[PDB]
Amino acid sequence: AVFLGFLGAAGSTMGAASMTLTVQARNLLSGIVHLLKLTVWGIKQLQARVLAVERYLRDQQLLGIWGCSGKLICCTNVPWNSSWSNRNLSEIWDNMTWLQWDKEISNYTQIIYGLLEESQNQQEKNEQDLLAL
Amino acid sequence: AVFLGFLGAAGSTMGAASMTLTVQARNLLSGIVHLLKLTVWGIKQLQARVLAVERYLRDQQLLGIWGCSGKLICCTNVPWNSSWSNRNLSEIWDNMTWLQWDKEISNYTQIIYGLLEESQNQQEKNEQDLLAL
Amino acid sequence: AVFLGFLGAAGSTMGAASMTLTVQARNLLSGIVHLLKLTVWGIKQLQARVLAVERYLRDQQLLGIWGCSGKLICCTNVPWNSSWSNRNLSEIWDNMTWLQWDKEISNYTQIIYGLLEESQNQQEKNEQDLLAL
Amino acid sequence: ENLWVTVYYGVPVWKDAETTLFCASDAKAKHNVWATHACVPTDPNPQEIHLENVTEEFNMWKNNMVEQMHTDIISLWDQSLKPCVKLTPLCVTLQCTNVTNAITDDMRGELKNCSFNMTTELRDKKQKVYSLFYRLDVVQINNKEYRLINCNTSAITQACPKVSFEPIPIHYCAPAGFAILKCKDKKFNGTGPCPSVSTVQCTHGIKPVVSTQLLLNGSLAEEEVMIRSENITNNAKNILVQFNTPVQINCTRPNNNTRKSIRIGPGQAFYATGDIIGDIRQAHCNVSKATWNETLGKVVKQLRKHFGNNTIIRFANSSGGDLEVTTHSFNCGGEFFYCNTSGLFNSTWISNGSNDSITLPCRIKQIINMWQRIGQAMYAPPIQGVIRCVSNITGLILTRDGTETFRPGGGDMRDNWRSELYKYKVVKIEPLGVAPTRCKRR
Amino acid sequence: NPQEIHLENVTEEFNMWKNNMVEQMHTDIISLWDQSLKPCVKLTPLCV
Amino acid sequence: IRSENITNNAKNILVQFNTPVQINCTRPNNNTRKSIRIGPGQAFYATG
Amino acid sequence: QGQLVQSGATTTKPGSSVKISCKTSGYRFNFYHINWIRQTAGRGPEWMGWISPYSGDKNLAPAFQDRVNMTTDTEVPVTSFTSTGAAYMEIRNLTSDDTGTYFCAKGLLRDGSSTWLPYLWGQGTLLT
Ligand SMILES: *[C@@H]1O[C@H](CO)[C@@H](O[C@@H]2O[C@H](CO)[C@@H](O[C@@H]3O[C@H](CO[C@H]4O[C@H](CO[C@H]5O[C@H](CO)[C@@H](O)[C@H](O)[C@@H]5O[C@H]5O[C@H](CO)[C@@H](O)[C@H](O)[C@@H]5O)[C@@H](O)[C@H](O[C@H]5O[C@H](CO)[C@@H](O)[C@H](O)[C@@H]5O)[C@@H]4O)[C@@H](O)[C@H](O[C@H]4O[C@H](CO)[C@@H](O)[C@H](O)[C@@H]4O[C@H]4O[C@H](CO)[C@@H](O)[C@H](O)[C@@H]4O[C@H]4O[C@H](CO)[C@@H](O)[C@H](O)[C@@H]4O)[C@@H]3O)[C@H](O)[C@H]2NC(C)=O)[C@H](O)[C@H]1NC(C)=O
Ligand SMILES: *[C@@H]1O[C@H](CO)[C@@H](O[C@@H]2O[C@H](CO)[C@@H](O[C@@H]3O[C@H](CO[C@H]4O[C@H](CO)[C@@H](O)[C@H](O[C@H]5O[C@H](CO)[C@@H](O)[C@H](O)[C@@H]5O)[C@@H]4O)[C@@H](O)[C@H](O[C@H]4O[C@H](CO)[C@@H](O)[C@H](O)[C@@H]4O)[C@@H]3O)[C@H](O)[C@H]2NC(C)=O)[C@H](O)[C@H]1NC(C)=O
Ligand SMILES: COc1cnc(-c2csc(C(=O)NCCO)n2)c2[nH]cc(C(=O)C(=O)N3CCC([C@@H](C#N)c4ccccc4)CC3)c12
Ligand SMILES: *[C@@H]1O[C@H](CO)[C@@H](O[C@@H]2O[C@H](CO)[C@@H](O[C@@H]3O[C@H](CO)[C@@H](O)[C@H](O)[C@@H]3O)[C@H](O)[C@H]2NC(C)=O)[C@H](O)[C@H]1NC(C)=O
Ligand SMILES: *[C@@H]1O[C@H](CO)[C@@H](O[C@@H]2O[C@H](CO)[C@@H](O[C@@H]3O[C@H](CO)[C@@H](O)[C@H](O)[C@@H]3O)[C@H](O)[C@H]2NC(C)=O)[C@H](O)[C@H]1NC(C)=O
Ligand SMILES: *[C@@H]1O[C@H](CO)[C@@H](O[C@@H]2O[C@H](CO)[C@@H](O)[C@H](O)[C@H]2NC(C)=O)[C@H](O)[C@H]1NC(C)=O
Ligand SMILES: *[C@@H]1O[C@H](CO)[C@@H](O[C@@H]2O[C@H](CO)[C@@H](O)[C@H](O)[C@H]2NC(C)=O)[C@H](O)[C@H]1NC(C)=O
Ligand SMILES: *[C@@H]1O[C@H](CO)[C@@H](O[C@@H]2O[C@H](CO)[C@@H](O)[C@H](O)[C@H]2NC(C)=O)[C@H](O)[C@H]1NC(C)=O
Ligand SMILES: *[C@@H]1O[C@H](CO)[C@@H](O[C@@H]2O[C@H](CO)[C@@H](O)[C@H](O)[C@H]2NC(C)=O)[C@H](O)[C@H]1NC(C)=O
Ligand SMILES: *[C@@H]1O[C@H](CO)[C@@H](O)[C@H](O)[C@H]1NC(C)=O
Ligand SMILES: *[C@@H]1O[C@H](CO)[C@@H](O)[C@H](O)[C@H]1NC(C)=O
Ligand SMILES: *[C@@H]1O[C@H](CO)[C@@H](O)[C@H](O)[C@H]1NC(C)=O
Ligand SMILES: *[C@@H]1O[C@H](CO)[C@@H](O)[C@H](O)[C@H]1NC(C)=O
Ligand SMILES: *[C@@H]1O[C@H](CO)[C@@H](O)[C@H](O)[C@H]1NC(C)=O
Ligand SMILES: *[C@@H]1O[C@H](CO)[C@@H](O)[C@H](O)[C@H]1NC(C)=O
Ligand SMILES: *[C@@H]1O[C@H](CO)[C@@H](O)[C@H](O)[C@H]1NC(C)=O
Ligand SMILES: *[C@@H]1O[C@H](CO)[C@@H](O)[C@H](O)[C@H]1NC(C)=O
Ligand SMILES: *[C@@H]1O[C@H](CO)[C@@H](O)[C@H](O)[C@H]1NC(C)=O
Ligand SMILES: *[C@@H]1O[C@H](CO)[C@@H](O)[C@H](O)[C@H]1NC(C)=O
Ligand SMILES: *[C@@H]1O[C@H](CO)[C@@H](O)[C@H](O)[C@H]1NC(C)=O
Ligand SMILES: *[C@@H]1O[C@H](CO)[C@@H](O)[C@H](O)[C@H]1NC(C)=O
Ligand SMILES: *[C@@H]1O[C@H](CO)[C@@H](O)[C@H](O)[C@H]1NC(C)=O
Ligand SMILES: *[C@@H]1O[C@H](CO)[C@@H](O)[C@H](O)[C@H]1NC(C)=O
Ligand SMILES: *[C@@H]1O[C@H](CO)[C@@H](O)[C@H](O)[C@H]1NC(C)=O
Repeated sequence: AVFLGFLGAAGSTMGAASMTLTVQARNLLSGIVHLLKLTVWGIKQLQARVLAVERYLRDQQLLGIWGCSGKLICCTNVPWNSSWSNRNLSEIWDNMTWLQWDKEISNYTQIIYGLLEESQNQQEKNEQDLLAL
Repeated sequence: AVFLGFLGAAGSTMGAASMTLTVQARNLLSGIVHLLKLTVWGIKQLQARVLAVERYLRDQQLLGIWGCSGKLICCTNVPWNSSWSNRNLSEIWDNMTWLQWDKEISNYTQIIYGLLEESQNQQEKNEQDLLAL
Repeated sequence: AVFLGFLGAAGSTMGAASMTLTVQARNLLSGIVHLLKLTVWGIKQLQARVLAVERYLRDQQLLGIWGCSGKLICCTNVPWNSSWSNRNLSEIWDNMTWLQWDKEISNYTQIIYGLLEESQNQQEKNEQDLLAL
Repeated sequence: ENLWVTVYYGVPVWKDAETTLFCASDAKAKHNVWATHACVPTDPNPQEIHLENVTEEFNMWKNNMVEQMHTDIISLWDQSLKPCVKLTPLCVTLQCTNVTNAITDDMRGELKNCSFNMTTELRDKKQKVYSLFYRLDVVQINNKEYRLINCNTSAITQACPKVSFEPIPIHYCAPAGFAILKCKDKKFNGTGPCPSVSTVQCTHGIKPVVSTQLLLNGSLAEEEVMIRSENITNNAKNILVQFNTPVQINCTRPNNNTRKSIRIGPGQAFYATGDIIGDIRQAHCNVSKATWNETLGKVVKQLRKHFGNNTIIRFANSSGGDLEVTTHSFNCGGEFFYCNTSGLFNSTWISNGSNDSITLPCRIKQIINMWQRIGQAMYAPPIQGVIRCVSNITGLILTRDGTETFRPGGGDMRDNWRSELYKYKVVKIEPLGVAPTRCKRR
Repeated sequence: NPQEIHLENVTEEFNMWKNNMVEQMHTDIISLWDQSLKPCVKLTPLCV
Repeated sequence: IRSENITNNAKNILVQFNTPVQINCTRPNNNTRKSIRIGPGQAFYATG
Repeated sequence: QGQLVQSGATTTKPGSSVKISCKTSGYRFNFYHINWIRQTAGRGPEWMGWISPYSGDKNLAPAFQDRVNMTTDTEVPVTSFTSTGAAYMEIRNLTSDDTGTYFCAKGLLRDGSSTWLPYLWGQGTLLT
């Protein structure tokens, strides 16, 4: 088929990049990063090791508090406030790239992260009350 | 609304604290904890970094072997042996705090952790046999 | 009952070992591995700590990109190409051990890891299209 | 028929691996050179899981644990000798005389009474001080002028006298996700498929005792007395025998020595040997002649299995080398003994006492060199009082010459650790397993 | 923004004479002085 | 040719060839190293 | 794989008691039972009994209840999954009506319902 490679679809449309997410997901913790000798290269490599797991788990932490654990494409119950981006679907997924999309959605990325957070807290509270009978 | 803050409902009832679990969940790995210089403050901070991820994953490990991965309120199939606590529901969730509850359930916390563990091993074995047709 | 212990069923049949997976799952991150003093034993122990979490997460990373997050026995949609092993079920689960099974499936372990990877990427894309109505 | 891949997390399958092993110890609290105070406290329940039906391959001669322990102990010594006194001012001309003559002819020069000029706390004022030095720590100039043995080859650093040389049991543990596999076979060779196999979180208590020829305070076999070499038919591979019964040895330095501190600078103090209280006697070791002959016969019986029921094997003393390897060198209460062993290995055995004991004359060194590098030597400060240690000989380090003859030796520090880590093996856990079954998702 | 969250209804036990923070700060400051005086001049020639 | 402000004369011009212009350097003097013991374990390598 | 070489085909006369050996290779001798089968000419083939090279447990037909001794000695580790073994067979009140070819066959699976089933056989031995 195609298989562009790691970040190979960085310039492709959002919909086309949304079909090769495993390509980036698997390289978020591996690479080349057995004794711990504290030389100038050893201290350098140890930090490179702790830094990878740290950043990897911070993304999985947010993915957990949203109810999206172990997911690449999860859907939510947070509606799209058009003040975030009034662009239409066809001019988003068949037009923009993820890089320029993140550039314009950047202001509201912290707002959306809160709506996904409490929506998961209330949804799990709803599921518990439904299983109380 | 309310929003008491991190541990803000530590003195509230168990039911009231059971509505602000995301407030504590998100601060279990972040904070303020870019080169690795091994000075007295650098070694101190590196340990602070590894210690956070270590303790964070040990809780997620137990949460995984119970079938509660990425959950804040999951329900189980382990019935409540009244020898653990004969208190009633209304005098638990509308009365006690999580601190004093953990103080009296402390003896059986290792007993319950085993019942949730093998209940998940047997449940996944049941689901495999049900999908064998 | 039985309870052979950690790796206690290493020489048992695959089906018998497939009933005590929690026994190995819980010891993949604990053990005995509070200040960080960088002595010969301190540097040695710190590496032992980072090495455990690193290897633990690499297994959970693959378990995530396969849609098996927080699972001990998950079923997939990747059929068994008989060129991997033409052995029958009864002569696999009531005969072989996991050690000698991994010895003969070793060549195709990277092939299977790719089929489980893109099967999960396409399945989550299918679930999104089904919830688009 | 309809078979899909099914993923299993936590499958009992492992692969050989090399990893960093941290140290574990038991509660005893001064501070030993082995820094056992910094090790994680060992579990009072040393959990051992037996792996039924498992049969693992071992190879003590490729084991990585011995190569790791070899570097750890050397690093522990390097770590402990860093902050201690540099005795470079001691490399000065020494005016030496024998201390208290008239005993047994050429045994009075074995320890000297040496006086020398030394730096004080004031950089512009000298002091004339004296110290007692053993003969193996000095050499002549060619007059009665001497110098320390190390002054032309190595710099010297005296051990901080608050540190203890007494070995403390060290437990080696593998990190999470790894495992230690022990070979429970009571007649195990060292290599090959060990049938009985068990897994442990940590190894047993291993005392880091560095000795030559005779292996001290070690572990014992449960049956017979094993003999381990990688190529026994090769005469250049050291034979490591391991007793099942402990043949006891009593070593002592009866000279009651006094430690005199000498200020060689601001904050710097050299610990000299004041004088000897009472008799100037000979340091030595005893070993029961009966038990040593019986245990030496068991080694002969097991050596027969590799050379024939009819052949004749003989024991001779060391054939040369450095002083550390030609003698039973070890550490007893602080001082480093160097014991002649011609009385232990002087026997010819055919194809097919009882009261007294055999004694071993030991000489004593204070300036001992590092085994690996050259240019690095340690000064063992003088131990006060009378020294006497009681320990077990639990193994040997022999050497064949190519009817048969066996002599001791072994200056390699990792041959010591092989005698204790031969049972253990490091493997990594791989808990992800895929296998076919008629189970399909959704 | 030195965030401080007030723990309403909570009542905690304190013991400044068993506090570990003071034992840790005691060693940190001493280590900071040791770290800073390592690479500086040894005045052993002044002892004259 | 790379500089951050080429119009500025105080910013070094970094030119990068496409063809390598070879250079052959040599010290033809056949020197001998003589070791000198300046202390225990210390040796200064002089020019013989 | 798996091989089971049997003893020699020598003959004796009634009243005696002969020993039949069965040497195994290419598989873990402890993991499977060892069956003894008899193919007489004046009868249909008869199952004599099996034994556990691991647990020592034996089970023979009531027709051979107090007349046969089944023994095996411990295996020898060759590799991690390979060992060599040996199984023995004896008869008590022996006559000449027990004449025929004798086989040794190992078990089928290590678990399930057909655990001890004679799966891999030897070349047989002729008797009196
Ligand atoms: C490893 O293995 C090593 C080798 O085996 C081992 O080394 C051993 O070390 C120990 C300790 O370090 C050594 O023990 C010493 O032994 C000395 C010798 O003792 C023997 O000899 C004397 C004297 O023999 C003469 O007299 C008797 C009669 O009394 C005759 O029968 C003899 O033939 C001989 O007399 C003739 O021969 C002479 C010449 O040959 C002639 O000149 C003479 O005129 C005669 O013709 C014996 O008495 C001893 O017997 C005692 O011991 C036997 C067992 O052997 C027991 O049955 C019984 O207890 C006896 O009493 C023995 O046979 C000891 O002298 C020495 O002890 C003295 O010295 C130490 C330190 O110097 C003192 O602290 C201690 O107090 C002793 O001093 C007393 O004696 C002297 C000498 O007279 C007095 O001057 C002094 O004032 C004091 O007197 C007081 O005590 C007396 C008794 O103690 C008492 O009689 C007095 O009235 C007074 O109260 C020490 O014990 C041993 O020799 C080493 N081994 C060898 C082979 O050398 C090592 O330990 C092992 N272990 C390790 C390394 O861990
Ligand atoms: C190590 O490796 C060895 C060798 O492979 C394993 O031993 C084998 O284990 C399997 C499973 O546990 C056994 O399979 C079972 O076989 C029994 C047949 O034995 C029964 O019959 C005997 C004679 O009639 C009888 O004496 C037994 O009863 C008791 O007495 C013995 C005395 O020693 C005692 O040891 C027994 O434990 C009994 O207490 C015995 O009952 C058969 O009944 C089994 O079938 C049942 O179970 C299966 C599911 O397991 C099910 O599918 C069936 O329908 C039925 O319900 C089962 O087939 C095998 O016999 C063992 N021996 C071999 C292969 O030589 C050992 O388990 C391994 N251990 C580890 C830790 O890895
Ligand atoms: C003793 O050996 C040394 C001497 N001096 C220095 C030294 C000075 S300074 C300095 C430094 O600051 N280093 C930092 C950068 O280099 N390091 C050493 N450092 C590491 C050393 C060793 O581990 C070592 O060689 N061993 C181990 C001990 C042995 C022994 C016992 N017990 C024994 C001795 C004789 C007979 C029987 C038993 C045997 C050999 C070592
Ligand atoms: C090693 O040699 C030194 C000499 O460099 C010895 O030191 C000297 O020992 C003598 C004898 O004990 C001392 O003389 C004595 O002085 C006292 C006090 O005035 C007096 O009462 C005695 O009668 C005797 O004259 C001398 O002072 C001393 N000098 C020094 C500088 O210490 C030392 O004893 C020898 N050590 C051994 C173990 O032999
Ligand atoms: C082999 O092991 C034995 C026992 O584990 C060691 O014996 C120990 O030796 C040390 C020093 O030789 C003893 O310490 C001494 O104790 C006495 C009495 O309190 C004290 O006077 C000394 O100053 C010193 O502190 C220790 O007690 C002793 N232990 C036992 C149980 O006897 C032996 O040294 C070991 N040998 C080697 C070569 O490692
Ligand atoms: C070694 O010599 C020292 C003295 O040099 C002895 O120490 C004396 O011990 C006695 C015990 O009976 C005390 O009363 C003295 O006060 C001690 N003197 C000093 C100066 O410390 C020691 O006992 C001797 N050891 C042996 C084994 O003889
Ligand atoms: C080495 O020394 C030990 C102790 O000093 C000796 O063991 C003693 O033997 C006697 C024999 O009568 C016993 O009464 C003691 O109880 C033993 N002591 C201990 C602590 O066990 C041993 O015999 C000596 N061995 C040699 C070869 O000299
Ligand atoms: C010398 O060897 C003996 C025998 O191996 C040791 O004595 C044993 O010590 C253990 C300690 O756990 C006891 O459980 C045994 O009962 C003892 N057995 C006997 C026969 O005494 C002794 O500890 C060893 N000594 C040294 C210094 O290594
Ligand atoms: C530099 O000088 C050294 C001697 O100072 C030369 O080394 C000699 O090389 C020849 C090779 O033909 C050997 O036969 C001699 O044994 C060497 N002598 C020594 C003392 O090493 C070396 O060849 C000279 N190098 C050049 C380039 O002339
Ligand atoms: C959009 O967000 C603003 C504030 O961010 C809020 O006031 C408004 O009600 C929201 N509208 C919709 C339609 O969600
Ligand atoms: C984000 O905020 C900055 C603040 O100056 C503003 O200039 C920019 O237009 C904002 N972008 C969006 C998409 O709201
Ligand atoms: C409660 O637990 C005890 C042991 O902890 C057990 O014996 C008892 O059967 C249990 N009862 C119930 C009702 O679960
Ligand atoms: C099995 O795999 C091979 C390549 O690995 C492929 O060519 C073949 O089509 C596959 N067959 C089945 C039945 O999956
Ligand atoms: C059990 O597995 C081994 C592994 O090589 C194989 O040789 C044997 O044939 C298997 N048993 C059966 C009954 O297929
Ligand atoms: C795996 O590949 C090696 C490569 O030489 C081959 O020898 C072996 O037979 C293969 N095994 C399987 C099960 O395909
Ligand atoms: C020491 O004594 C020996 C033996 O009597 C003698 O040969 C030597 O010359 C003496 N040395 C001194 C410095 O007195
Ligand atoms: C100390 O130095 C003096 C010179 O002042 C010299 O005469 C004497 O021999 C020296 N002493 C020693 C022991 O070297
Ligand atoms: C060690 O013992 C094993 C056990 O089978 C044997 O195969 C091997 O040849 C032996 N090696 C030596 C050097 O004795
Ligand atoms: C052992 O040594 C002999 C000769 O010393 C040699 O012929 C033989 O090949 C060696 N064995 C091994 C396994 O290296
Ligand atoms: C070995 O014994 C002989 C025989 O006296 C002796 O000459 C030689 O010095 C001894 N060697 C050692 C190292 O003790
Ligand atoms: C060891 O002792 C023997 C006699 O006991 C002696 O011949 C030999 O020279 C001694 N060795 C040394 C190195 O002194
Ligand atoms: C470097 O090249 C870029 C290419 O457009 C140009 O915009 C820039 O002005 C140049 N800078 C210099 C210092 O030449
Ligand atoms: C470059 O330098 C000139 C004068 O040297 C100055 O006028 C100009 O602003 C500088 N350009 C930049 C981008 O700083
Ligand atoms: C089978 O033969 C062995 C051989 O010693 C004997 O010990 C055993 O008792 C015999 N079995 C029976 C049931 O007699």
